[PDB]
Parts: sequence; C-alpha cells; structure tokens
Amino acid sequence: SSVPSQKTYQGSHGFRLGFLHSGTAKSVTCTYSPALNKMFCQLAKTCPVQLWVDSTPPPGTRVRAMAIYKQSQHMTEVVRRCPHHERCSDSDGLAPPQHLIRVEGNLRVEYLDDRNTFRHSVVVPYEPPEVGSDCTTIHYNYMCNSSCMGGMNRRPILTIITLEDSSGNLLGRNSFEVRVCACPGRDRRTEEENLRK
Ligand SMILES: [Zn+2]
Repeated sequence: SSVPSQKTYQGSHGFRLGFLHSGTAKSVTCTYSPALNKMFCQLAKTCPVQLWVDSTPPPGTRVRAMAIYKQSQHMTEVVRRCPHHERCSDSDGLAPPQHLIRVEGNLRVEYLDDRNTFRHSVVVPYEPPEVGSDCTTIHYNYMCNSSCMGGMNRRPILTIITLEDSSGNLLGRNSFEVRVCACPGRDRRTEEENLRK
C-alpha cells in the first residue's frame, strides 16, 4: 500500500500533541519518552494522548490515528494484528478484530478499512477542551505486542495523528513512535540509557 505521510504539519490551527509525565517504574503501563518521541505501553492498556491547538478548528473536524511501520523496508506493509490475537475474540463490540489501534471511552468512534489502500485507522470527532482544561485527551489502546508473530514481528511502528476536515482534507499532522511490550518502564529506561551512554 502507498505510504501515508508522517511529516509533522502543525497547520493553521497549531496542532500539537502532549503526553503525561511518567516515569520508568517497572509497574508502569504507559510511559512516554520525550527524548525518543516514543510511547512505551502494554497491550490493551490506556494510552492517553493530548490534542493541543492554538485556534479551535471548525465544526466537523475529526482526529484520525493510524499506525505505519517506521523502517523504510516495511513502510509499504499495512500494520495489522497478528492472526492469533485477531481470532482471540476480544472486541469491544465496535472495533474490528484485526485493528491494532482502538479508542476507548468515546461514543462516536469510527473504524476505517481503507477501500483502496487497505490501511486501518480509527477516527473520532474533534471536541474542544471543556471548561478548565486546555487540551483534549484521547485514550488509545494497542492490541498486539511489538513482538507478535504474524503481526508487527518486532518491527517498530509510528502512530500518525491527523487533524482532518469532515472530507479527509489535512489540517494538521503529528506522530510518535510506539513500542508495545510487557514492561514499558524497563524498556524505556534501557532505550534511554542506551541513547545517553
Ligand atoms: Zn498479537
């Protein structure tokens, strides 16, 4: 399949992502590394991602998340769940069983299997922040480990978050690497220690 662009594009609304401050305790379930621009998370656990805008986009704006393989040799392959997890019957009633990325706690979620590129993505309406908040948080879940055989096969992925109009035109784009693993805290610490040493 054709490779969706990963180029950062803040756009006219100044679209940026934010992440909670987490540490590297071995018990942590999701932890973001600013140095690596990389989220480390466990399978099927909440991954909060904050949407920040400098100006409010118009009604009908949407927020799409899509995984792509980070390495050039794998970029043209659609990111999918492994057959074992696809068949394990763990859906929430809406997410197709093959989709890696789910959204939890959103009544207006839509799951797309692109009719032409076969890529999967998950989209929700953009909602402005509520009273007292400065950003909007989406709760993602990743439904396979990076190591799953027949799925990610130990290959790193990026998540691309796009702000789009109702018709799919690009308003903004950001991305971050993801590792889905048993012990995100240890893996983040190891990768950061390797980076800094
Ligand atoms: Zn799997």
